[PDB]
Amino acid sequence: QTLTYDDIVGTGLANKCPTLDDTARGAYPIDSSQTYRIARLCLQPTTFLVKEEPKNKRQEAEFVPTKLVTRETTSLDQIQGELKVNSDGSLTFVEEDGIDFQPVTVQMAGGERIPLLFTVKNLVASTQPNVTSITTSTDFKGEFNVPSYRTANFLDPKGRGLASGYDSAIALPQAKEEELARANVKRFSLTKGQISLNVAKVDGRTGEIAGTFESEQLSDDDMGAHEPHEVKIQGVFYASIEPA
Amino acid sequence: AELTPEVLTVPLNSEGKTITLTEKQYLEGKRLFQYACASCHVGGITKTNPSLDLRTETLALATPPRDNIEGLVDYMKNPTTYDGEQEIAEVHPSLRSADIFPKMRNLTEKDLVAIAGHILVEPKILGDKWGGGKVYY
Amino acid sequence: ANLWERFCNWVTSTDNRLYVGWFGVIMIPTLLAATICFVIAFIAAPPVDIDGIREPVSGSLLYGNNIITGAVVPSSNAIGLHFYPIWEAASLDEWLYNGGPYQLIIFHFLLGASCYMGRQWELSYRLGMRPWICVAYSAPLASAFAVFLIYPIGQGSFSDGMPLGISGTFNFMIVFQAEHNILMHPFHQLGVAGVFGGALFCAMHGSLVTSSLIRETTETESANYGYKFGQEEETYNIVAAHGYFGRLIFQYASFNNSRSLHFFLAAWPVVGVWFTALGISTMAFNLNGFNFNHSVIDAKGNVINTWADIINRANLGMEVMHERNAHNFPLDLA
Amino acid sequence: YSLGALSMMGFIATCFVWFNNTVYPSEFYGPTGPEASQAQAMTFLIRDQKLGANVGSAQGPTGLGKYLMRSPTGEIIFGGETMRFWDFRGPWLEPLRGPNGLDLNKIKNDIQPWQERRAAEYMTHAPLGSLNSVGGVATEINSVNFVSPRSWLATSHFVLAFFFLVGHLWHAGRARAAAAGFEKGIDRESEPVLSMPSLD
Amino acid sequence: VRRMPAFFESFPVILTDKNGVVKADIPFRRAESKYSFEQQGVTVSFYGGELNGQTFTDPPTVKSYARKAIFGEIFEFDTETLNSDGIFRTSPRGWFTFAHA
Amino acid sequence: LFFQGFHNWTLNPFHMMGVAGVLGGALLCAIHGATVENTLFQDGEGASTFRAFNPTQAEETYSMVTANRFWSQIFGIAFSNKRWLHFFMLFVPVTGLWMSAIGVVGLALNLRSYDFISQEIRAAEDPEFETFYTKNLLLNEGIRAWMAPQDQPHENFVFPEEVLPRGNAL
Amino acid sequence: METITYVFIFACIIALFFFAIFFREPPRIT
Amino acid sequence: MEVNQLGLIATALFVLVPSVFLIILYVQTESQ
Amino acid sequence: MEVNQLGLIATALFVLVPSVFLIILYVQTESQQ
Amino acid sequence: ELVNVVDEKLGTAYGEKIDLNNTNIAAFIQYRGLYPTLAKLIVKNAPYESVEDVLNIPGLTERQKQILRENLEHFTVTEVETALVEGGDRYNNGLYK
Ligand code: CLA
Ligand code: CLA
Ligand SMILES: CC(C)=CCC/C(C)=C/CC/C(C)=C/CC/C(C)=C/CC/C(C)=C/CC/C(C)=C/CC/C(C)=C/CC/C(C)=C/CC/C(C)=C/CC1=CC(=O)C(C)=C(C)C1=O
Ligand SMILES: CCCCCCCCCCCCCCCC(=O)OC[C@H](CO[C@@H]1O[C@H](CS(=O)(=O)O)[C@@H](O)[C@H](O)[C@H]1O)OC(=O)CCCCCCCCCCCCCCC
Ligand code: HEC
Ligand code: OEX
Ligand SMILES: [Cl-]
Ligand SMILES: [Cl-]
Ligand SMILES: [Fe+2]
Repeated sequence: QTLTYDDIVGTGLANKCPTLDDTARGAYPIDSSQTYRIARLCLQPTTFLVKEEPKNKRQEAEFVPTKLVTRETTSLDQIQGELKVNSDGSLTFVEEDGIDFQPVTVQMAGGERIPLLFTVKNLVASTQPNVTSITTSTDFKGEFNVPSYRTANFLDPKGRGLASGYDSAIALPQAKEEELARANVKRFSLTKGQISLNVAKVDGRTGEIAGTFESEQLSDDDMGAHEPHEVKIQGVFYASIEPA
Repeated sequence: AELTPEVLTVPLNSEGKTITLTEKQYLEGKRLFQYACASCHVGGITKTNPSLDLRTETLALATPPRDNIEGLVDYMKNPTTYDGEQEIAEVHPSLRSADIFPKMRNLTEKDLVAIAGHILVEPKILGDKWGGGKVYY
Repeated sequence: ANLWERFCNWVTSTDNRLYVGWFGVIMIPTLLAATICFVIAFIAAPPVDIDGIREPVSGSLLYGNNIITGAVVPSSNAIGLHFYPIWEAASLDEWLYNGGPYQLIIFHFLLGASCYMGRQWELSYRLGMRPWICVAYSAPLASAFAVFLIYPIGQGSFSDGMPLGISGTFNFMIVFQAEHNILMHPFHQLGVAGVFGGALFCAMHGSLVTSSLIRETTETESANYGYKFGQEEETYNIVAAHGYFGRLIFQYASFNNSRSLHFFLAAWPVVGVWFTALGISTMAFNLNGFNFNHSVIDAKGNVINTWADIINRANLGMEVMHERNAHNFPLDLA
Repeated sequence: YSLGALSMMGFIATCFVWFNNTVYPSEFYGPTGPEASQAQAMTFLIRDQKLGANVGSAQGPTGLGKYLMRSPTGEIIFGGETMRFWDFRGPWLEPLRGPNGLDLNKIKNDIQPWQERRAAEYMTHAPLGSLNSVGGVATEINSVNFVSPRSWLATSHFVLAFFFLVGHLWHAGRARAAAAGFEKGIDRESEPVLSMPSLD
Repeated sequence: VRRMPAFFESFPVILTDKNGVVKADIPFRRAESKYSFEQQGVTVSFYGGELNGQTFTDPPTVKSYARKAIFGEIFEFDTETLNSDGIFRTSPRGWFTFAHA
Repeated sequence: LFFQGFHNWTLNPFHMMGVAGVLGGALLCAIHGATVENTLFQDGEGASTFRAFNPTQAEETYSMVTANRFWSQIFGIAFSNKRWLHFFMLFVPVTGLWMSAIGVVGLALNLRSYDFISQEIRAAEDPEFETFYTKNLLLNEGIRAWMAPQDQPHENFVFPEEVLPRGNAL
Repeated sequence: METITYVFIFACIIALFFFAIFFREPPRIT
Repeated sequence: MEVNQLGLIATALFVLVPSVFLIILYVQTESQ
Repeated sequence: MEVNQLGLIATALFVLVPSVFLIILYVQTESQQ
Repeated sequence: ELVNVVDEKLGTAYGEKIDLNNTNIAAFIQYRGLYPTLAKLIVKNAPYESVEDVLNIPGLTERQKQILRENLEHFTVTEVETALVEGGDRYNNGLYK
């Protein structure tokens, strides 16, 4: 219902997206002469999976489950952007703004910790063509940017960084700089991710939708110092569409 | 070194007229600056927006310019943004906004010049320290 | 008689090798929990994100530390002052990450050490003694509450409590100097006089009693066998020590009452240490050390630096480097 | 007993005046330490937003939001070191709070000038300062003569509370010793320990 | 290059002119830097020893000879034979003095 | 503070022995004064107990036997020999200052215990390896660069703003 | 190997505590 | 961790040798 | 030579520990008479 | 193969002039009348091909177009550097006093 901050605080519910009834399986019509926007988009991860490093013999690497260790701090919400109607009839969402990143650390068997910037920054998600109405079989597929996990000012434990910091290993004054370059030289990565959103609950009266999502993106590489992992994120999402 | 009239001579207006000050007025305007302004402007910086300081060079490139007494006294009545396009007395203390910034209610016109001359004098004394921040403490 | 009383008599028994007592009933299990968690974490705890910025600090021997660099690491700033028992975590893995062992250890320890204090009273009552030893111990106890409890409260986070480590302790001291100028605080000056003066009077009292030992042995045996335990008489001539020390200085700077002399030895370091713990506890609320930066100026207004200004340059270098990735805005207000 | 009671109460008083801005209004007593630390983040969200920053999507250096992040139960809270202080509640700030914490739409649209003023006033009056009443951090230059009443009252009442707890232990133990009849020392003729079996 | 004093485990790279006016450095914060080698186009030419007559002009190379110029004259070292770790040690003059004092 | 930022004097075993000798002296000072004061024999009928001691008396003014038992049972050990106990009091602090004096003679030569090599070799290769050891070194670097120009005027250190080391914001 | 050495020495000290308390020279009263 | 490998033998003898000295002297006191 | 580094700790302990044992028992044998 | 991209940028025109595509918004204080009003506009519309495309920003008053003309000699443009513009760093680059 109309709960309040003081109802919610400390419960873990601030990290949950809203939901629609078992019975909201209707459909929202798209008046192509019209303009639209996602007034709020919320993504809530429920599982993080990391691809394992198959040995030189390999055969195949699988996505293994991982333990979340950073608590109910993982959700993306208050995301806004405009829902265009294209000419083949498809719908395309274009993010503007929103809390569209969360840093997250999960932990693999054996104890390896894997940070990642769970994000949909600059998302661009489209429907199949000729969608006159949004329904409980509508899908968007999209891509986003994943900037470096740390940004340019971040200094390492020996004081080294990109936009700031030592440019060398000062505790070893006369070592050979050559084998240290990958840690002396901070690099700022920007990669692309992918996300599918499967609408499964629609409430045409209010303009709300709800469904599942699954994304794949890279984990932190620590400004160039090691190789990233592939990560697969699944969860649920909630959206509100308003006439623009 | 000592506090002299050549030190205490600061631009009065942008017409290059000047005015010379007393020991009494510089010290008078130090006290009032402490009372009314330094909570934010200690040593020539601005705590709530460190990008703007009171270095006379910064004051020079303000629209209107503020590296003189009249410009400063005006800013203390009707403050604007650096570029002149916005009045900001709703958030910056001023005589205009002395109903929300009480410490201004009892400032006389002789007081606002005391403060302005202090501001314009102080960097002749301290140089880089004034407006510099912790690097120069 | 009945069960509850046979047990009550065992608890308060003065014949147990180690006194238990009612304070001992709370003390034992809590020290045991603190000690066991601490030994396991020091050795094996994985890295701990102390400042809430997902930048874990390794404190344990198996993760690359030695005795001097290791520590049990304070819980995360993201927790601040919230209670974080194991049961509040979704997994031991989360708990370890966010620094839970630190909270478990310091509460069981603070509790068990406060009952240590009461135990000192309790056994003195069963033994017919005067009761105030526990008062002396309150000076170290109070100092421990300061760095582990009071200072986190005032600053809003157990992430700023003292780490459980040799190097971590230095880390805490240096950041304290930059943020409070503790060296310029009178209560810590009272603490140094506390412990310099204690060690002084320690070396003095020993040196002067050892100087006045009564020949009871030959040159081939330890002097120590000139004393036998529970002997009725004294083993040194205090009149002789007064005569020596009364002349080292002058006659009335010298104690000749044994009772006055020992109460002096108790009171000096206890009070001083009370003051330095009071000083950590009031700098918990940002009532900081004297500030004479740019306090001396010349006729014109130039700053004439003093030694206080040099101290501030040191303080400033600690200020700007500490927790280097943790500040987004220009003041470090806690 | 009363020394014990009063000790407990000075400690509570200490914590009342440091954290509580209801019966200790900040209009009268200056901001609380959390209040000042929170007000600093608000200040620089406002300014940067005025310049054009999208404060909800600004990744800071660590990967955490420069301006906004989640607490450990998910609530949206101010970023930076003030994350420890998200429990703060004050009339100048509660307006911008929705069900899941701070509302980004209200941040974008509803920040009144009186809040910009309160927030700046409070961050420049944070309860930090020196014993000779130079106000600010320890590295601050002389100029501003200020130590918050919250510091003066909480420090002074901790000191008092602590020394009254020491009072308790002194007089409680003496009162037991005296009622047993050995407050003046051990009776040489009846030294209890002598009637005790050895520990080994 | 201003030379490292004995007190300092570490020392910044600061280049002055014959008078001492700072003219180039390697900055920590890059954002408002005004003296970087890139900005000043500083170069290293060598005279004597292995490098005699050589000149380097790209900043990364000029930067690493700049970090050794704080130590004085620049020598080729063999660090593989002894598995040297790159951290300075004292001489027997030092070890004798310490032992006897 | 100079000794922290240039010599890393806190990390030095000889200062650690001195620190243990001073705080240990203060400990023995306090705990022996309180034990004597709280095992005294009743030798007058007044509440001020000080007036019940004559410097010329033969008798011990407090009970070594009962003190011993208290501490055996509180702490597990106690002193039993009054000569050993007072010699140990001369010993502990006196030996502490001597050990600290040795470390300073090393610092006369800049023979510091400034680093742990193994930590530096790892930290240099592994940018996620952080310990309290490395945090403290960053603080030292700050102390050195911020205080030296003014601490050592005769050197004419000029550090442009842009070479001064600083974390974010501060 | 270094961790093992630190822990072994620590372990020996705990053992020494045990004997020093429970197997002390028992003090007696001549 | 790339530690000094004579550290083990140095710690070991630093413990062993003076400890053997004390044990030798305690046991031969107890048997007279 | 590229030799086993525990060889040294091994030899030292192999020698020291049985030796100290024999010495400890010898010296307390002499302290009896 | 591995270079600090920010250090490379200081050898470009970013190191001499206000880079309309990269420089932090506080650098516009250096010159009269740009800050804050036009700084916001320059940055909000940032990515430009040539320095003079900045006169085509929608809404400029005629005094605004003239101020910019006066300060075109103090501008340059280079390629957008990802590390310089992400994190909202153009609005706040972590530098205060
Ligand atoms: C010569 C220089 C010097 C000297 C003499 C001192 C002296 C002191 N300083 Mg200062 N300090 C200095 C320089 C100096 N400092 C510098 C340069 C800085 C700035 C970097 C600081 C920063 C600083 C801080 C920040 C703090 C000190 C504190 C102290 C005090 C520490 C002792 C203490 O708390 O005992 C008190 C006793 C204890 C702490 C012990 C508690 C014992 C518990 C109850 C039992 C533990 C038992 C154990 C776990 C198990 C043992 C069992 C075993 C037998 C098996 C003392 C008065 C501290 C202080 O005042 O604390 C209140 C403090 O917090 N100093
Ligand atoms: C030198 C000694 C000293 C001094 C000057 C102070 C000074 C102060 N103390 Mg402290 N205090 C001290 C020692 C001291 N304290 C000691 C030793 C302790 C024990 C550890 C405490 C514990 C303590 C507590 C627990 C608290 C204070 C507080 C305070 C402040 C408010 C006092 C007050 O109003 O009391 C109250 C006054 C009385 C009890 C007298 C009764 C008055 C009647 C009931 C009032 C009725 C009023 C009513 C509205 C009128 C209605 C009229 C009509 C409409 C019907 C004040 C600045 C308060 C504070 O600010 O803490 C931060 C507080 O809460 N004190
Ligand atoms: C691997 C893992 C798990 C480890 C955990 C890591 C951890 C952090 C451990 C690291 C520990 C570490 C390295 C230790 C450092 C210690 C270090 C600095 C060593 C100092 C060495 C030393 C040689 C220094 C030189 C100076 C020196 C001699 C100091 C000695 C100090 C000393 C022992 C003082 C005595 C302390 C004390 C508790 C005494 C109790 C006395 C007592 C029983 C009094 C009782 C008593 C009183 C009376 O009055 C009467 C009358 C009677 C009758 C009576 O009984
Ligand atoms: C104008 C400003 C306002 C004025 C303010 C005044 C404040 C002053 C308070 C006066 C305090 C009263 C004296 C103390 C009580 C007393 O005398 O103790 C009891 C005994 C009695 O003396 C003994 O007296 C005995 C007789 S009797 O017991 O007094 O009756 C006698 O037998 C014996 O020989 C003799 O030594 O005193 C001592 O034994 C002598 C040494 C006293 C040392 C002072 C006590 C506390 C020291 C702590 C210092 C902390 C320093 C911190 C370091 C970091
Ligand atoms: C904090 C609440 C402040 C107080 C108190 C005072 N000023 Fe201020 N000042 C503040 C800000 C945030 C700004 C920037 C305004 C903007 O353009 O956004 C300023 C600016 C000034 C200036 C302009 C300086 C320049 O570089 O152009 C001046 C001359 C100035 N302030 C003076 C001043 C005086 C004299 C005050 C006391 C009477 C005073 N300010 C109070 C914040 C705050
Ligand atoms: O965490 Mn630990 O340290 Ca007390 O200030 Mn703010 O916070 Mn952080 O900074 Mn400086
Ligand atoms: Cl730090
Ligand atoms: Cl911050
Ligand atoms: Fe004694």
